Amino acid sequence: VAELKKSFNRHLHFTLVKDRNVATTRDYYFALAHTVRDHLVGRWIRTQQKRVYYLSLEFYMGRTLQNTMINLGLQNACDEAIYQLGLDIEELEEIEEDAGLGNGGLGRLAACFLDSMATLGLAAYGYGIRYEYGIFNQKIRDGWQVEEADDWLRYGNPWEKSRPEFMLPVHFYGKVEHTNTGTKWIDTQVVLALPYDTPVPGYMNNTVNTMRLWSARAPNDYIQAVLDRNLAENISRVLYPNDNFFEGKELRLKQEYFVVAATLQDIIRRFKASKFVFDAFPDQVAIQLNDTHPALAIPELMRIFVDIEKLPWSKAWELTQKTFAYTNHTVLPEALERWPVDLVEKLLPRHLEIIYEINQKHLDRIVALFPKDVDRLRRMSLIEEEGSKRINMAHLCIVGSHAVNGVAKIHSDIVKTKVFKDFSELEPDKFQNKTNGITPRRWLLLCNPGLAELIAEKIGEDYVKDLSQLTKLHSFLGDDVFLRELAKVKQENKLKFSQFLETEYKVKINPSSMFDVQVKRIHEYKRQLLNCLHVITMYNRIKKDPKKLFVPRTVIIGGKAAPGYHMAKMIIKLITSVADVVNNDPMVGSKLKVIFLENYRVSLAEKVIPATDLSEQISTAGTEASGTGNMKFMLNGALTIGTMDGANVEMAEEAGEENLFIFGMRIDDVAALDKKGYEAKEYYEALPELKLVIDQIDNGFFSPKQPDLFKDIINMLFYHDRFKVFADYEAYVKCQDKVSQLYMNPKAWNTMVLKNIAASGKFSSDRTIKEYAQNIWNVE
Amino acid sequence: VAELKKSFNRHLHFTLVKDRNVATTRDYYFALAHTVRDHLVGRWIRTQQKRVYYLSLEFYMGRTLQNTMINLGLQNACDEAIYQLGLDIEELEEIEEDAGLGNGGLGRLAACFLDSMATLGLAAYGYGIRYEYGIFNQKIRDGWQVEEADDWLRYGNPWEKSRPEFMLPVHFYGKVEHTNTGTKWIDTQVVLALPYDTPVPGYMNNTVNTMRLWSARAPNDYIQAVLDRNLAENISRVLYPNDNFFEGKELRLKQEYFVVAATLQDIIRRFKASKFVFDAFPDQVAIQLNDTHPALAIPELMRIFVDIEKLPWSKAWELTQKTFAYTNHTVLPEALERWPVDLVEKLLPRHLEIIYEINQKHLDRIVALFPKDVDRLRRMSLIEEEGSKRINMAHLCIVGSHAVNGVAKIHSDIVKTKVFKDFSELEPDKFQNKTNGITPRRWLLLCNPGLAELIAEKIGEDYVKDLSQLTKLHSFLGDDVFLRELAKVKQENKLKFSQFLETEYKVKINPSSMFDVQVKRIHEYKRQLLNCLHVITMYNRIKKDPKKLFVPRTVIIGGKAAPGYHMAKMIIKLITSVADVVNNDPMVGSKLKVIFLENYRVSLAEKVIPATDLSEQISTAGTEASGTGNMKFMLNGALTIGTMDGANVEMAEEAGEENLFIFGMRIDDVAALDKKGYEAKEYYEALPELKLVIDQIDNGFFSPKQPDLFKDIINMLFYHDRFKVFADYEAYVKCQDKVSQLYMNPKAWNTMVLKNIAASGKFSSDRTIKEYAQNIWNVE
Ligand SMILES: *Cc1c(COP(=O)(O)O)cnc(C)c1O
Ligand SMILES: *Cc1c(COP(=O)(O)O)cnc(C)c1O
Repeated sequence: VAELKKSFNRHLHFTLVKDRNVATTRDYYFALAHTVRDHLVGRWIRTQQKRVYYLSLEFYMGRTLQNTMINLGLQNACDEAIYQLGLDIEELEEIEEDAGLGNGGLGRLAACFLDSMATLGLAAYGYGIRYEYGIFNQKIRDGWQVEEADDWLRYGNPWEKSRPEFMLPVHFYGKVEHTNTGTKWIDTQVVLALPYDTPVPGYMNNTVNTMRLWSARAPNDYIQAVLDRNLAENISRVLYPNDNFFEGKELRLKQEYFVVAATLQDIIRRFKASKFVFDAFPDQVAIQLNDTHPALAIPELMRIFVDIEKLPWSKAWELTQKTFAYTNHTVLPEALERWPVDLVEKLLPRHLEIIYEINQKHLDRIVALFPKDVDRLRRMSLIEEEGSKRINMAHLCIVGSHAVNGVAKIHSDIVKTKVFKDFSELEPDKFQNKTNGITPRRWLLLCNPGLAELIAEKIGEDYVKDLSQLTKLHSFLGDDVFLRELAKVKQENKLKFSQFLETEYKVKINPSSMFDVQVKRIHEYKRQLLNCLHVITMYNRIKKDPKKLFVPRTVIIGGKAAPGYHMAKMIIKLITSVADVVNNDPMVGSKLKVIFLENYRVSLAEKVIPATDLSEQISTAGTEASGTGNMKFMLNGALTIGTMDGANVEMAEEAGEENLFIFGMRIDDVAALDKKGYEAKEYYEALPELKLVIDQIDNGFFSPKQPDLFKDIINMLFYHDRFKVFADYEAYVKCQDKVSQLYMNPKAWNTMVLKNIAASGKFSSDRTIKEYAQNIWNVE
Repeated sequence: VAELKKSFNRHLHFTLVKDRNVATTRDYYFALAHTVRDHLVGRWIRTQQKRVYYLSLEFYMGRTLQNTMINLGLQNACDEAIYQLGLDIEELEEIEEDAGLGNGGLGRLAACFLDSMATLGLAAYGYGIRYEYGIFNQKIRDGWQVEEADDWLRYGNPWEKSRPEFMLPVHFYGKVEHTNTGTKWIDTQVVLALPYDTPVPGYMNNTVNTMRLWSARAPNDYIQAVLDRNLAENISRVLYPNDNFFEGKELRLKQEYFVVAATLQDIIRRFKASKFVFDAFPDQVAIQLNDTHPALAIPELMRIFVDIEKLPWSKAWELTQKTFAYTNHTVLPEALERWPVDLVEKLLPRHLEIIYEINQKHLDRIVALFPKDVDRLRRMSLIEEEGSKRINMAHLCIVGSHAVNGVAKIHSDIVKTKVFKDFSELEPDKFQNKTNGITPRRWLLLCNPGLAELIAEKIGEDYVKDLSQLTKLHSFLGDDVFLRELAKVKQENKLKFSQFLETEYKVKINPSSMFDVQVKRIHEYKRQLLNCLHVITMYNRIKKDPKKLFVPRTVIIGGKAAPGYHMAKMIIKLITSVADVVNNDPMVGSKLKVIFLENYRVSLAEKVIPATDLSEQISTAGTEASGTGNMKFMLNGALTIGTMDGANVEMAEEAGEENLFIFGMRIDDVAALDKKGYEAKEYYEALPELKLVIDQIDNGFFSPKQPDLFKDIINMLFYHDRFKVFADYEAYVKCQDKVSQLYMNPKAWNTMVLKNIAASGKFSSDRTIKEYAQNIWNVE
């Protein structure tokens, strides 16, 4: 403890240039971060000197100090030293800005994968773009959504480390010149790529992997010419905000090309400097593509093999196929990347030529087998020419990889059988399944220390490594003291989150109330509108007769929206209006409060997840591939309600469908409704409560100033409904009534909570990473 | 020594994240810089907790590590430790990038002033803009000038330190609102100002002052909106390249306003947090304005006193006058700032109103004394309305300060008597004289260690503090061994610089040759064209008859030009053409070489100054205010030739006019020639050598490809000559012949060198800072 205090004081003195009489809390935080980095740096150095290379455009890391101290096993001594110094740890932690470099589940899964590979001892690297601005910081002004820039690097970064040695040139634009010896790509602008190294420690395993982020620079080759160096740096400037939607901008194509080029050149440099010549490259380099975003890594690797290395074309394509593995995350038609040919030709002419060459070879190979198939010729191509010609990047990832994945069992089946039937039937073993997972360290040990300690008191500490040990908690279903203590830790977390909520939102929180939380990105397919309709329903139920007993229920809905997405903004406005009406009704009192959680992120989830009682995953069945939020909920002692979709099917299989509240129509029923013809007015006319709620929304009950504030939402619900909000309202209300009736009995509620806890060990990210290593990457 | 090795190794381990088997030389340099910063940080902290506040737009610092180790007195132990590690110190030093934040003499004088205030123990601060790009890096391509961006911060900065605590808001644009209580300036854009602290150690005195640089940021209040945050950061981006010329851009006005606003608010914050209420402000804050660049500090201080503090107008103006002191650096009519009223009104409406108010009060005060003077009413105003109305910022600095200065005795006399006669006769004691100086530490102890050690062996080490002890070297004029050893150290420095030159320029350097150097910014008034004409003259002299004896003379001319200044670029082209012709003549051999020094800066001057034999300061008399280059030359054992101008008059007074080679027409003779009517053709027709040189230039002798390459230079020399190049050629040639004849005798040359060395103690910056403190700032 004395050594850590001396190190902290020395870092305050020399590194910060400060004394105890002037240092702010930010300086103390920086000193603590520097001393924990000094604690990890020796093993980081030792680890730096087959390998996996994970290539994502997003890494939703969050906050580092607490996770690093948990993974290093230095919490007791550090907390004791901070106490003896005379400081609090909560404000020091709150000083740190989150690395909000991911939009949502994809980047969060990438970060969990990095933590799992570090914990399992694998030799892996992370690769991405060092965005100076994350998603954004969200604030509610006049009940609306306003976005402000997220400057997470203004005050410094005590974790990353620039590497001047490994700066690489990335070329843009130009022309193709044909010569006898190779193909020449010339007249190109050069953009520099500067790497920054962020450690990724493993839990108690002496392994510190690396997260390398590429920072754009300018070549040094007049004032306006100096002010135009920002255009080269305009890539790596700001993370794009779309969660699933695909824009099609010339920017973010430069970002994709920049990251894939820099990463491929860095790995090739690392391989050439090894003892290993390119016939062993697929045996030493496995490149995992998170989504269709790093799809240009296939033609770029082809360009390096065929032009810079002048390898034979056939061998180069063989090595590229043996090196790449593909993972699919979305199925939504508007969520699929299709870059127009003209934009790529302007930006990447050599890559467009390589894409045409790969397409021609693949089409000839397919037409050899199927002389009769003419429509298959158009279907299986890498180019779509219905209007303007566009490049199906998913097809390019398919043909260029030796594996293809889905994020869930249902999603894997859909992509293999429905989405990519033509590719799958020819290559049956290529298409596989890997169900997502969440790291126990960040989401149980860091997120919920009380529940983690309670579990460790029963089944030991071995569950951290392998989450499947949670099944040993089934032996404690008979005991009642354990259920009481479980409810007690839930109530303690609820009290802490209520302390947060009261100060932050100026609303009094009933502490015995059920915490009903729905945190996710605001999408139409995620159906926050159904939750809004339900809260208006139970508000009207309270208004009808206050004599009847009601369940004390706190409703929390928090998530960001795309800045250009109007309907999500309208849904946020409706949530804020309903919260304003319901919170300020004397008749309701402490029966129904609606809080719109603000600036939802990893750090905020580390506080709202361990206090949740009911989880809302009510997306339309067949529209969600897989979400990791419900896994965190199920891990942190929360009962889940929702549809049979995404990871909900796996959770219902693992714990039992009777231990979850499953409502709504299934995928087959959704398809049957689509075939029959969906009309929302018929559902509207046949329900009194739903009709009352919709009429109140339309009649300006929540918008006294503008009578037509929610006409957009009303028209979307009635005449252009796409995700069947009305067709699931009846089942949603019935299951919410069942939830309320079950909450009245602590015994049954705690029994189902224990059943969900003991059956969530499957959804660890260690399991997913082991499947990835032993079935795709072929490492260890 | 062992402690320093351990500290270096520990900094390599933790700070750099590197091991000895992979670390480059850059990492070793960073470790050394970090350990010397750790050596200074304790006294920096102790010093941080009346004061002088020096406000410059330029700080031409150069390289820090060597200067810091010299001022800290830690050279022997550091060199021994670096040797025992197994490294060289020269490449580690060459790793560091110069802080080229100054265009020329002004920023260099500012840096010397900071070093002198630190050395003298004063409580002073530096204030300026943290430019990400300096002047530029200069390279010669095809004999022409090309500019590349100077990215001195790409790989880090082991000296500065950001201060998040002292971020301040700077407001731009807006409108003026008139109310009963004060004046309101509203509808303004906010630009953040983030300070960075760079230490300024004093020589062996336990005083480490601060250099605070303001970095522009953006307020956090959509992709394009994120890409437009660079416009706010476009100030503090790049240093403007003009040396004396005034552009008149909307940018660099935002820079001036930004720096003055941030500095004034910071100092006011520091004063309010002290034990001292505003009646004591002039007794505790002295703000020195380097040039007319921070002229807006007067109306901004008035705005803070009258609006933010609501002090009475009369008291506020009193305090502002008692706080400010002005220093003049230039006299050239095109070098004087005159901001148009419309641009300031668009940018600073409240400041324009304050400027009008000050102007009205001053004009009323003057017209009270002089009812008859009508032309004086127009002359003494702060506004000139010949065409578009412009603000004479020099007048504003005059009226708003309690002192006014010139950089030389002649310059002070000119500004008091000729430039500002009306202001000076009313306020006789306000106008003063302070002659510039150079710090001995950087320019003798760091620049020329051999000469410094030789001097210390004779008159002790006390000369470092007070340079006036150099007069004790007059007792060694009789001895011949001392003169021989002086020539020996000159030859050693010459050998080192020849080792540099041979590798850098692919030219063989005669080591017994005289080093003829002219390093300064390429200006017409600095007359590098006269030197080019002289070198062509002696080349033709060699060509005429190689039998005649010639002096081995190496001619070096190096300096940067303004990117928009065409004539300087043409002069550089002419120098390169003449160098190409002369260097590649077999007849000349080792008699005449011309090297155009590349990328001239502080670090390069630390190598070329201590090897110089003859100094070229041949600016037209009356056009140069004062230069500090000739002071460095005279300090480092070099004989000076030139005109009676700038500091040359003071040097001739201090050492003796017979100990300098003074030629050309004086200021009175220049004025007489101007009155008579200057015609260059008459001088052209009456000289055979000059006519031959000019004909060769015009006849394409140096430009075989383009016969008319130098027609611009020829027309400027003949029909639009402004600085009388031809009228001084005769005297220049005669004095160069005298120099060559004197160089043949080592005894006379060494006698004059010793005389110049012993009479340069006046030009220390300690003398200038003492005069500033005891006559203007009233500190200590
Ligand atoms: C778990 C996680 C998510 C995942 O959201 P889903 O909609 O379930 O995919 C999003 N944000 C944060 C901060 C998370 O921790
Ligand atoms: C001394 C110094 C100057 C001063 O130049 P002058 O023309 O004499 O004013 C310029 N550059 C550097 C690097 C210097 O050290």
